[PDB]
Amino acid sequence: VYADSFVIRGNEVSQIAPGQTGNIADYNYKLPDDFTGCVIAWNSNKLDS
Amino acid sequence: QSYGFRPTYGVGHQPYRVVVLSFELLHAPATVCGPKKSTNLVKNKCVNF
Amino acid sequence: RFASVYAWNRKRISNCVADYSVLYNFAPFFAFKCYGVSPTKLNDLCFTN
Repeated sequence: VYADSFVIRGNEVSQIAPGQTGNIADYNYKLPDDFTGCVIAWNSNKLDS
Repeated sequence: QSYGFRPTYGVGHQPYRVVVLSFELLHAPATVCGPKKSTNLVKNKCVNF
Repeated sequence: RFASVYAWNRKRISNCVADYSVLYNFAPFFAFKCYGVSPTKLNDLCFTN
């Protein structure tokens, strides 16, 4: 089991998914089409501001 | 480029914190297992394993 | 001065070269659900109107 940790813009949160391109998913981070696991995203504006 | 995050911006522009968990559910020796208690072995009998 | 729901203003789009990747900074975009034409594969298509 692996965990990967990072912070992004909220508008691009939906872009972390198989078969999705754009800006973050083409030059920064990519997921496989047959990925199995979970994702967990939550607001962090309280601290990183 | 930058990720200038300020409380002035609304939803979508606020930073979002994400963490992804990737699993390895495939036929291989086990390394991580849940909290269950094992029992004894019985043989030569119609049982469920 | 966006109009009300009962009197919705129709705007026609004519001959142009539309780049559907720069509008992302114009609004918070609480939701961006899209129908049969996927938003990802929206740059590589030609439409009648």
